Amino acid sequence: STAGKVIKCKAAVLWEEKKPFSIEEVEVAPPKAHEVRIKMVATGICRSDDHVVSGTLVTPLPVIAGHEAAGIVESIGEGVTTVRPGDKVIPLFTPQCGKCRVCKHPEGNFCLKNDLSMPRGTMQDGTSRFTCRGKPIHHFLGTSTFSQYTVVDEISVAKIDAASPLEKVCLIGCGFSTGYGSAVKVAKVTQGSTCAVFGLGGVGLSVIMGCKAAGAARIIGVDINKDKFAKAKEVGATECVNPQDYKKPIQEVLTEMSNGGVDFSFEVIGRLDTMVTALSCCQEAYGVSVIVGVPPDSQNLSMNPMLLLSGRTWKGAIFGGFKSKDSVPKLVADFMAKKFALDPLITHVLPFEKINEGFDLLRSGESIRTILTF
Amino acid sequence: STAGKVIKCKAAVLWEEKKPFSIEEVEVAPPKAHEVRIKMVATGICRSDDHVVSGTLVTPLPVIAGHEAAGIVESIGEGVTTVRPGDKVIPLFTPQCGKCRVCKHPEGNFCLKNDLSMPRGTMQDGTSRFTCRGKPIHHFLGTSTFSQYTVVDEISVAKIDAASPLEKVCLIGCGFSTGYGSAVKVAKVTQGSTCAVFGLGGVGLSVIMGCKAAGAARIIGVDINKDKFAKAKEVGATECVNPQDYKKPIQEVLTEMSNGGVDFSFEVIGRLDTMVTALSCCQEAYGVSVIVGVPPDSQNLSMNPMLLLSGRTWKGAIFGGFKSKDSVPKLVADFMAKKFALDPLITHVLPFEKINEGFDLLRSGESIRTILTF
Ligand SMILES: NC(=O)c1ccc[n+]([C@@H]2O[C@H](COP(=O)([O-])OP(=O)([O-])OC[C@H]3O[C@@H](n4cnc5c(N)[nH+]cnc54)[C@H](O)[C@@H]3O)[C@@H](O)[C@H]2O)c1
Ligand SMILES: NC(=O)c1ccc[n+]([C@@H]2O[C@H](COP(=O)([O-])OP(=O)([O-])OC[C@H]3O[C@@H](n4cnc5c(N)[nH+]cnc54)[C@H](O)[C@@H]3O)[C@@H](O)[C@H]2O)c1
Ligand SMILES: [Zn+2]
Ligand SMILES: [Zn+2]
Ligand SMILES: [Zn+2]
Ligand SMILES: [Zn+2]
Repeated sequence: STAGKVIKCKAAVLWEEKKPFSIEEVEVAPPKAHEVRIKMVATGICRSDDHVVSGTLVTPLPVIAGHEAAGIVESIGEGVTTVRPGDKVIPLFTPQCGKCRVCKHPEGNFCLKNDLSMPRGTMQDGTSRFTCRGKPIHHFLGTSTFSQYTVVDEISVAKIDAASPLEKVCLIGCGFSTGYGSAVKVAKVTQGSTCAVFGLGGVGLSVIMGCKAAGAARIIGVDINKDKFAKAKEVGATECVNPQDYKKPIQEVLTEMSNGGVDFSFEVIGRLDTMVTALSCCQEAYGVSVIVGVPPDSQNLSMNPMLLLSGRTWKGAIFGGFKSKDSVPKLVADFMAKKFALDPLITHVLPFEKINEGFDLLRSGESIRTILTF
Repeated sequence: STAGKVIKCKAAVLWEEKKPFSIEEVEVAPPKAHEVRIKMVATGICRSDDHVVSGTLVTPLPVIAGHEAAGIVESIGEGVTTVRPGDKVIPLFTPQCGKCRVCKHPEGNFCLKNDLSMPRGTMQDGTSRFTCRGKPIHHFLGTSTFSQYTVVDEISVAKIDAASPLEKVCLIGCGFSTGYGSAVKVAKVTQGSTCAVFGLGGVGLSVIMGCKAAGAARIIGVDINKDKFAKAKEVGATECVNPQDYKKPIQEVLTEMSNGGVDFSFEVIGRLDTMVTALSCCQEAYGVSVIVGVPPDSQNLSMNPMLLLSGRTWKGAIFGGFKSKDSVPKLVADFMAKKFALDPLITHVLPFEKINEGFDLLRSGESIRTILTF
């Protein structure tokens, strides 16, 4: 009943940094060629969405944020072949165009069509599908999931199992897949190894899940909020440490605990200092450190390259290294077959209209993932 | 006969930084338990030896430097089982104790017994075998090859083929193995790939050798000294570029040349700026950059961690990642079987007594490797 028509719906518009979202009516244009309009069902609150608010992650404003979500296709533009109206789908904040050198590479996943490296806040064609108060509103990472309806490019959507529970599998659109893949795919954690995970939010917990799935013998969680430790242990941490409890720097503590450094470390916070600490705490000759956290915009870290010369490997990744469109449906299928759990990540559920309360919960330290329902 | 006796011999002593070596008589104690005394036959001049002179690499002075060498065992201490008097040997500046966690790890080579991380300038037992003018003289990296005789720990020497030409295979003690391994073992260069090699000295040429052996399609040499380009092409470079020729930063040039970044880059100079440039010029999603150059003491680089978050891998290594005592004899065997060439690295051969002239050749840009003969 809405195909080819502008849809008026509610969205959470961010007009200004460091302000609450405004829940108000937007106009959502119909999809153009190779675009898909999605009726959103559930969306998670990821710290990266908060980074938009805080100016940690710079993207043009005003904006409809949201990137961790699931919904049902309302209509498809001309030439769309990979989804149909009524399909369950997860928007892909990292696209998979299938054609660029990265998409063709066996390891690569950071498709050249992404809007993360140099955000413009548009569709692939450089325009916006959103109007609010008569004004154009930017997209975010090609997804913009904080809206009852969004429009995405076909390369930024994956069809998923028709029987999928969308209020759970929305987490596969960012935080679960990111953390889990960072462990299993990017670091390639080995059986019997010792891992250190810095930051015990939704993504860090998913890292722990992956380290445990990979057979790590020890998984040391690191967080300044000791309230995060119980859940970390539930999902596989063998020990947790709070840097504030120690006189010495935590890289020294972790090196001591691991009898000379850990096999694999993960920065899952977004601080320059913890990126360097996480590198330092891995064993100097054969350790591997993976950066997952998003750093403050345009800031450089300082480090001694002797940390690498001895033999350490330092890498980072977006979305756990997963080729997004290939991997998301498989991850959903695996979830359905109980190969991993998502409930440990979900601490709060709210209606979409309570988005600002959801962000308050994240900022206070109380939540892991709040799932918003439309 | 000399076994069990102090040897008085000629050595090149470095009394203080930024001075010529002093060629004079030293006393070399006999080997203690698990030590080996070696009559030197040939030693190369590696830029790392010059770093000791320039204060780029801090190690206790006064010192007998030299670490890239080959000789013949004169005598063995009690308990030595791996070499005998008369054997051809290469001192190992990275030891292989076989017992530490690094030695037991499949990918580690930076044995915990090394004297590089926190240099003490002694034998494993904390003492020196060298005196000169009544004063104790420090060792360098457990090798000290700028002497007619040295004493090394058993874990810092490998037996090699009795038919080996020592005036060539001394380069397997540092520069060749480092560069070749950095390509084939540390980076794991792939067939058909594009590589960039920063620095076209003995080590960088050996990196090129390895990239070509691994089947790279393109190997771009980068040096500010265009006189290095002809030999780089001889050993496999497909193109060479001098950053001084361009208005733009060379990472931008290399990214353009490689249609979006190289597969593998190598820093083989020892500058903070070129370490960051080399990282930046590899493809952002799947590129790998290896630091080989030795940085100036205690200096930190500055970099934006988004370079890693997109998917790059950054690593470094000592001695090409090779487990030293296992690998050196095999590399010599491979050389004797014509699997690689060493002559392209050798531009000058001088008597040991001309050590200062050999260093002047390096510093002036005129040599690759000078081999000093005893
Ligand atoms: N690379 C990617 O594709 C990707 C995907 C998803 C999230 N992210 C980023 O990953 C990070 C974590 O996201 P999240 O799990 O949603 O966030 P979160 O829920 O805010 O978790 C971060 C955790 O870090 C803890 N923390 C804060 N400061 C420190 C400190 N100094 N030492 C130790 N712990 C500390 C904090 O208490 C919290 O539990 C954020 O920077 C995100 O932007 C990256
Ligand atoms: N990691 C290891 O185990 C290991 C082993 C051996 C050598 N090294 C280091 O590797 C480096 C190279 O050693 P080497 O080959 O004997 O030295 P080298 O022969 O002096 O070669 C260095 C090359 O770098 C070139 N160069 C200098 N500045 C620049 C610049 N800004 N941009 C581009 N090219 C430049 C220079 O012209 C020369 O051809 C040194 O720092 C050594 O200390 C490390
Ligand atoms: Zn692509
Ligand atoms: Zn996210
Ligand atoms: Zn060892
Ligand atoms: Zn060397």
